[PDB]
Amino acid sequence: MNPPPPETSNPNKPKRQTNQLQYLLRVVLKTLWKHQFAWPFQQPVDAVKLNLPDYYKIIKTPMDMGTIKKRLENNYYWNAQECIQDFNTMFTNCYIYNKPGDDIVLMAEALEKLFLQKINELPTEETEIMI
Amino acid sequence: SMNPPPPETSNPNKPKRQTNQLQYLLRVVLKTLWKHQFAWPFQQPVDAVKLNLPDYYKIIKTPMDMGTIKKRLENNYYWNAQECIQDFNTMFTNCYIYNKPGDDIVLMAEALEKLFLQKINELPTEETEIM
Ligand SMILES: Cc1sc2c(c1C)C(c1ccc(Cl)cc1)=N[C@@H](CC(=O)NCCCCCCCCCCNC(=O)C[C@@H]1N=C(c3ccc(Cl)cc3)c3c(sc(C)c3C)-n3c(C)nnc31)c1nnc(C)n1-2
Repeated sequence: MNPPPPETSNPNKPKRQTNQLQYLLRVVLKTLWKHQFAWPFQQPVDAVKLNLPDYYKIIKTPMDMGTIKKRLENNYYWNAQECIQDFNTMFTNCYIYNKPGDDIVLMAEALEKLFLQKINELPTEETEIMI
Repeated sequence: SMNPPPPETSNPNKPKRQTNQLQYLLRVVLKTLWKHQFAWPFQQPVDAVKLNLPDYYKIIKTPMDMGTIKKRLENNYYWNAQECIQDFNTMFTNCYIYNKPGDDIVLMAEALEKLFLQKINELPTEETEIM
């Protein structure tokens, strides 16, 4: 069965906005979201609809771009690294559950390569921006 | 790279009609299939653009899906139940034509088709017109 989706807010988690996080939403997320291979990653894995009864036994930290997008929009993150970590979790979850050469893995790899290209242009200094 | 217009779901020039088994196909068959775990790929037309399938509509010239069937039933588009049963069969057949025997989507379609056959075996025995 599917767990609830990852939180996109938390009253106990400090919120923040930075120049780097703005970039992650406006440039990085936007570019990946519109990519040909984006669709399977735009919402949580539905293990019932995909008949993957072991998915959430193997994947203990699920993540998807819909969640990341909403976290950025909601100022859920404290810094850019927290967001970058979520992207990395999304990619590695796919590699962990699946096998090399699988179509979905090839898709994840292409998105990850694009991701790395785009964050190479991340502003080098973190500047906090008042919400 | 481009999707075709969806199948027709209503037409003034067409004689609108309703029967008891057509009502059953909507209220029982369509309803039950829609809620199946593997209904999702069949709930709307195949989106060849999103799925990157430039050959899908080269191969499939009579596409059909449950979203279209739902609309046809609602709009009283069919003349009788056999016209509707034919659309379900076309939907399944398209999947088996485009994909390979061991493919995940084919296994999904086969499970959905098994349920379809079970439900239509309980169709009202005599087709009677409803005004
Ligand atoms: C909305 C529709 S309509 C429709 C389709 C879809 C998605 C499908 C289809 C439907 C369901 C599935 Cl499981 C696979 C394909 N195939 C096309 C034909 C097609 O696209 N052929 C191209 C080759 C497809 C190769 C499919 C390999 C399937 C492997 C299944 C086992 N592995 C998994 O379930 C892991 C899962 N794997 C996938 C995945 C695998 C391959 C591809 Cl190309 C995309 C996503 C996946 C997600 S989330 C999510 C919503 C999906 C479909 N994912 C993430 C994230 N991480 N792992 C995954 C088709 N033909 N007739 C109909 C109807 N369809």
